[PDB]
Amino acid sequence: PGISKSQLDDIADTPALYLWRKNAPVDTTKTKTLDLGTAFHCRVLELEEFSNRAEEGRKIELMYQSVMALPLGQWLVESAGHAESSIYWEDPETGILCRCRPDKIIPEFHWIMDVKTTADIQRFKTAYYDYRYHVQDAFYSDGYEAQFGVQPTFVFLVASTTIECGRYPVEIFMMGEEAKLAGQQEYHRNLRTLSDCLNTDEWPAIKTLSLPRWAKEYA
Amino acid sequence: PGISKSQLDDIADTPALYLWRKNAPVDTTKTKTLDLGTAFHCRVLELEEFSNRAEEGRKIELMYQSVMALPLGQWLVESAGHAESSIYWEDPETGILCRCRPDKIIPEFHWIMDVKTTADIQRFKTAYYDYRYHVQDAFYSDGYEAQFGVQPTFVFLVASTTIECGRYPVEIFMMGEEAKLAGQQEYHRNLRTLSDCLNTDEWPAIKTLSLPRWAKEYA
Amino acid sequence: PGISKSQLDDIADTPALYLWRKNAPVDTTKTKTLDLGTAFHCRVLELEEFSNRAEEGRKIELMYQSVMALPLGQWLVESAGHAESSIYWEDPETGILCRCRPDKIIPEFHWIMDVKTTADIQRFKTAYYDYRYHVQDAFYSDGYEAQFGVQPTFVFLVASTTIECGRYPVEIFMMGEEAKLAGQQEYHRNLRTLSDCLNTDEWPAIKTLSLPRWAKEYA
Amino acid sequence: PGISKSQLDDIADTPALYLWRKNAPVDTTKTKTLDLGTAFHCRVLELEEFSNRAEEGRKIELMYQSVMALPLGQWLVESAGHAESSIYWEDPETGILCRCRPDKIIPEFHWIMDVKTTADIQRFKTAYYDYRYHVQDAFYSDGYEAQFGVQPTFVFLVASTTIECGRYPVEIFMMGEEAKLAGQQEYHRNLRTLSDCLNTDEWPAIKTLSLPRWAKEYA
Repeated sequence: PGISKSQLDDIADTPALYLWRKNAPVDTTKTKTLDLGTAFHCRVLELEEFSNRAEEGRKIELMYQSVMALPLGQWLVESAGHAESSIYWEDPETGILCRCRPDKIIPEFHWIMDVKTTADIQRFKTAYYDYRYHVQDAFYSDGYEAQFGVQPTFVFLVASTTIECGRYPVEIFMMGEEAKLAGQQEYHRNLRTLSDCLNTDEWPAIKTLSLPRWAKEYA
Repeated sequence: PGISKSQLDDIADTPALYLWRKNAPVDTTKTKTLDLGTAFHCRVLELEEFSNRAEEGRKIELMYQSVMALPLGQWLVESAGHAESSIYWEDPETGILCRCRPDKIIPEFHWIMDVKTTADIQRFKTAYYDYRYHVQDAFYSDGYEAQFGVQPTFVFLVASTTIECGRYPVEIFMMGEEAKLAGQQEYHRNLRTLSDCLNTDEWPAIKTLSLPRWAKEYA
Repeated sequence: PGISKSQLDDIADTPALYLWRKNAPVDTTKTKTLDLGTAFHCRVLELEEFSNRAEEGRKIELMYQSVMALPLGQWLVESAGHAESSIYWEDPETGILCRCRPDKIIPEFHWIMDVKTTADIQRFKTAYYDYRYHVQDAFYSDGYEAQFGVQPTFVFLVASTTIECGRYPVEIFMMGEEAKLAGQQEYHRNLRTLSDCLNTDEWPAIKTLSLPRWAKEYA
Repeated sequence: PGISKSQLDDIADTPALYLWRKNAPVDTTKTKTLDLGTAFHCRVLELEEFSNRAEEGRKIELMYQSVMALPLGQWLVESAGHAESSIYWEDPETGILCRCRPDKIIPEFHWIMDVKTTADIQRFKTAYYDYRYHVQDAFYSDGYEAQFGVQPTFVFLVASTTIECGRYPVEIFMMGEEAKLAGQQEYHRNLRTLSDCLNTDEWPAIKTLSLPRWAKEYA
């Protein structure tokens, strides 16, 4: 297949951990049903397919009814567009094949939405960064434009699985220019580093450590 | 009805979340009795009505007996005044109708008290800010004066639902000039932003994000 | 009785909370046996009386055997001295009567020890400050000298009720000159404020609040 | 025996706690089986001896299979070398006898690996410092060179006992020049302080405290 964002996340850590992923055995024993977001993700998107695949099945129906509340979100879930459609493109600079498959893509006005669920909508507002959700904006937006004509509107639709004051809050987030850019420079920086490993068949694994700030080694 | 503080809190977040509130269905299933503060709130204020509406009913009686201890608080609960009385007024600048209903209002000396309960009286001293309790001072004080003659004394009566060293501590807090002001500028700023949405029927929902401080994107 | 350190801790917070203490009813229902330190405190000090007043009674014996390990501590528990002996004195400046009763006082070399127990010996090293244990040094040391001739050696004997790597660590701490002083200025500052309330029969209860650092009200 | 790193860690805290260790009775009652790392540590190293000494015995097999994934790690576990081999040497400066026994030592290319397990591979990246794992690099590397010819490559092999996204991540860490050095200066500084106690038979136990940063005693 191609290089997804989930991949550039591995090279980001350490080039080696990239091919590690594609080997380390998993413990096939999904015991928690915690992927309620995976469920929500399907409810919101594939509405029929949803009925397929506890006393929690009520939350999912309540949450979904919550995003239908705020207009901008209701518009997103509705409108006219495609869902899991994949997108492929060669990165101009590295010539590498990239792949990203936007949760929902509204053709008419070039809008890309991405469903995500959390426990703290407030925490999100700063957490996203460590999930590299800005690199996920830059990366889909770049692959999108570079295949459909122009940079789309990337909008994160976040929903909470932790009722607050009687309801389940929802929030539509968009990446700020300063960050959208940082993300674009990150994946390219990632792509280049991935390109070396290929041609020069070497994938460093050693993560070098450096004294922390509180290090008494300098007050 | 009018625009409460609880409303300007929504526009504060995002103009959209304001009309969201007035639509998102709640999960009518109050299972926790955790609103002991809601109870306390009634014990302290509506003394008779309280007997109406577990092995916890003892705490509520103990707490209430704790605020009767420190003089200033005992004075507050006693004295002569009205309780849930609503207050209405048009904001001079926006002409919008505002509403706020002070927990207890002592006419004689223009004192407004507001019962609140927490787990850390120490945490409160800095937490209040994220609950926008300063905007709740400015907003009641402004609506009060602007309807009774002069700015009252706003005093938060906080009580803990987490015994410490044998008792349940209570604390009367008042907003400091620097903060009381910040709160007054916030709600006005909120009101104005609310006034746009009305006349210009548009309510932005997209919350734009910005790189966090620790962002390696600049060391 | 007199004014203990535990009292100046109340006036420190708010003059009112001082006379609050002496009124707020307690919930006489000691259900936890958690005061294992209260126990330890007796084991280490009143060795016989200890046998008086679960599967935990083994820890207390193990801990006590741990402080007997490091020499300085074993010396402390042994040596020749008095225990709960109270000490009384008028504060030269305020003329107020002060009282403090050192856990163990070794006459021969003027050593005052104070048994204390915690969960993190590492946390202590910075936590003490919020317990005002430095004001407890200054206050006992001052009352001591001012009654026995000279400033003693104040040493905190801390023990953990949370085994680590197979044992229960113990640590003898002493207050650093910079802090010992800060503590001495605090209690005096406390004493003076206590002296006003007496002569001017007024005890403010209102704790004025001030915007926190992260207050967006200034970036 | 000699002075291990685990010892210089005690003198580091307080010279006394060093001889404390060698006296404080332990509570021989290993009830938790939590030393799964101790197990892992044996699985990875002593492969046969492992079969000797629950529904968790599957994780250990899964983890071990995870480090075999990333090449650099698989190389480490394989290759040709000795395991628990001890190493002894006199510290040139203090003349003291030092001892350190590297988990795995690959002779051919002078590589020293050290198996360690954690809950947060991300936390490690900054936590190590408080475990003094940099002093454990400097100390083994110094004893190694100073006995085999040259400074080896010290590599920490960390593994998580907390599945993430379906697998158990592994990470090979190496100490950065800045830190490797800080560690070397620490143990020497430790050794010297240990040398005093010996010749001058005195072992201070009192840990002097100093006001914390947030100390209102200076804003």
